[PDB]
Amino acid sequence: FGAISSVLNDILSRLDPPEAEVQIDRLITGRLQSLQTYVTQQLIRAAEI
Amino acid sequence: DLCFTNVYADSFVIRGDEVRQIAPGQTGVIADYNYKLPDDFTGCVIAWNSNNLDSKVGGNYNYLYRLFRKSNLKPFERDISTEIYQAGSTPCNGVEG
Amino acid sequence: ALDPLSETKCTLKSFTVEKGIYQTSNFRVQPTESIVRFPNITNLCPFGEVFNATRFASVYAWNRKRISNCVADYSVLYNSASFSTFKCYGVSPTKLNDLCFTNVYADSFVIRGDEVRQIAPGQTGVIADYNYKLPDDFTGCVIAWNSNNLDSKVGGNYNYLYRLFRKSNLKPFERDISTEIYQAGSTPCNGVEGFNCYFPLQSYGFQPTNGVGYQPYRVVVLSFELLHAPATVCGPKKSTNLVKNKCVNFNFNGLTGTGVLTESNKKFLPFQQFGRDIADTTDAVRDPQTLEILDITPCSFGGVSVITPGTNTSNQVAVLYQDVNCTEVPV
Amino acid sequence: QCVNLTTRTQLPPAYTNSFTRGVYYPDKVFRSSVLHSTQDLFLPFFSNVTWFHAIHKRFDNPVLPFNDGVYFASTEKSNIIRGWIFGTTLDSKTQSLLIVNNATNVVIKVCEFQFCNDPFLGVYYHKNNKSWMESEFRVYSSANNCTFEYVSQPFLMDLEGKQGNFKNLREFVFKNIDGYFKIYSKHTPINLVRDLPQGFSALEPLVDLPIGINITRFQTLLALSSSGWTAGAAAYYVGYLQPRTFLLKYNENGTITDAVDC
Repeated sequence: FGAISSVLNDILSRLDPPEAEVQIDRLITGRLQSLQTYVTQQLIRAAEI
Repeated sequence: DLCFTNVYADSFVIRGDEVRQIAPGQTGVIADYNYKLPDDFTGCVIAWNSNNLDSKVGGNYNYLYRLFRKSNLKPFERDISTEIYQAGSTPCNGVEG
Repeated sequence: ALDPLSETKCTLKSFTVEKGIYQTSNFRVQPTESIVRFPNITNLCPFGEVFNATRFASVYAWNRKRISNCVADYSVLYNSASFSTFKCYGVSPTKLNDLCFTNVYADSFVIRGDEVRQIAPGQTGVIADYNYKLPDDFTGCVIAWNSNNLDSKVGGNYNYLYRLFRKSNLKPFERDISTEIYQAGSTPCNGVEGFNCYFPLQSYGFQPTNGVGYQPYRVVVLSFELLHAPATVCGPKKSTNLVKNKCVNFNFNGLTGTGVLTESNKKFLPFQQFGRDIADTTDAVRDPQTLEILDITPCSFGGVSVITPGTNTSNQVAVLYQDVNCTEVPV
Repeated sequence: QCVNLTTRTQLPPAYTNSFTRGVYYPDKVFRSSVLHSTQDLFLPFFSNVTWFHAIHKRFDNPVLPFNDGVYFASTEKSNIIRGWIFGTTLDSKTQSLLIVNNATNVVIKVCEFQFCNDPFLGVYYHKNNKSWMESEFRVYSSANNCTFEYVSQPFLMDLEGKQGNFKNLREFVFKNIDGYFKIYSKHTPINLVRDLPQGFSALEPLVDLPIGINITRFQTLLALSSSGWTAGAAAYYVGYLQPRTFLLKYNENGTITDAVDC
């Protein structure tokens, strides 16, 4: 998602708590958006069923 | 234009070259051994040289700083302990070794 | 957190909860211990050939030797108090056993006892500007020990000698092998001997009967460099003992995580180290020391279903653990 | 000492179609029965490779550029290719690398040399004891500065053998990224006359080495008095790599069985 790496641990194991929260913010933004897209898809097909 | 519960004025004197480590989240011996600021900080930092005030040609050797520690210190923690630090794996007793 | 009924009350934000079933409190087996693994990586760097060598050369001919492609154990030299000094300049000395380099250079020589302070960077003096100079932001460490009982004779070993006359100050890591008879005066000079025309190499009085400051001291300089090339000697990859069949947290060759370890029979190719999933999660690790297939599984999890009647009726509640054979209930 | 052998038959170079060649393992992740897409440098299928050979009248050791890794295949008998040259400028202006797969050792180094115009090795032909002894080692003129050398266990390999069908299909591909040199290899017992075959096979990683230098051009080494000679029959092919995207099929046993060019 434009952050440094896809492992939470590697961001934690290499960067600083004054720094890493920007990367973590990017991670949770991207993953949260994907999850909300998923629940939209499933709920629409549920209406179809 | 703002109002506060109370204020803290924390005062000391340091070497000039280390002044950059005063920001929260910084590292280094000053930032990690004797003074540590938490990262939720809301205040100001202020520095000026006192070169004409205290700095004497003979040497102002009452200005000590803590150069060794077993561990890092908490934010707004102050250490005064003069127990001897051991660096090597050899344990030590008494005063010097 | 007093009972699951209070957990349901606290997550539905009410004090009465009507009759039904609710989904709360996903739990996990809570991993219990640490483990780190690294290969049987015993191929060490020759510290004994540069420290416990029988003879060093003099300060005008300082020995330079490069170490690469091995394992460096700085600790056995760091904890030894047998050395006169260890002045490291670019690195905090405890970080040496956790940070590492791409090259090693070692300069071993023997100097005078009182001349050990000119080895500091940027300084002046006979040695610091006439024999060997360090740069102003030098990266490395200077290690000294007295060897008065090793290579000093009562007759005076004059084969150890220093540079006293030199035309210009040296750049760092330069060697002046020339024995040209220096013209310290403005008069022209030739031959083997002349007026105000001194031989540049002047002798030490290394005898064991001299006092402190006038004894031979073996001094070595480490001039490693950082973060510019692929690392070639590192060394400190400490591993602890192997555990299995419990939820732990692990470090295998820099790969850190948490989970449970199981014997597997997957056929790894000999160069292959990892084995991943259809959607790319690491669950197959070859043990670095002895090559064996380890299935990695994250230890169990599952939501908690709470069955309650009406709180108006009763407060007696029941708990469903879903998708879990209740052989390990308590955590 | 190094002289220029000139007595040959003059011929133009040839092309061959690389049908499905030049695949390998780009990583160490194990999969079993998995279709996975990856994007990396490969040889695209059905391209043209340059075809060279040494016969009897042909003794061809040109200088060729090394960019993005190159693909080197050889159909050979009695192991005529022995060495490999690498460098930016190959003449002590930039540090340069050498491989020799010697009859005794394997000699591996990066140093600062001045290689000759035509470096080669010369093994004598049936010098009254029915054993081909190697005698000529004409590679460099000097060895000025060195940074890495390596020599392994000595071993034994033949210097004699005459077959009409080349038995050794040695595939190699060389890459250098960020100072790490990756050599992927394959040996195959082959029964073919003068062609490169049809088939699919990946290449295992053989050598990964962190040097950290720049390479522009290369050259190999061929085996053979100083005028007049007899070189064993061998053939080889040279190809280039491009950024592409592929699909990989892993079987139950964990091996690449097929790939698909995108």
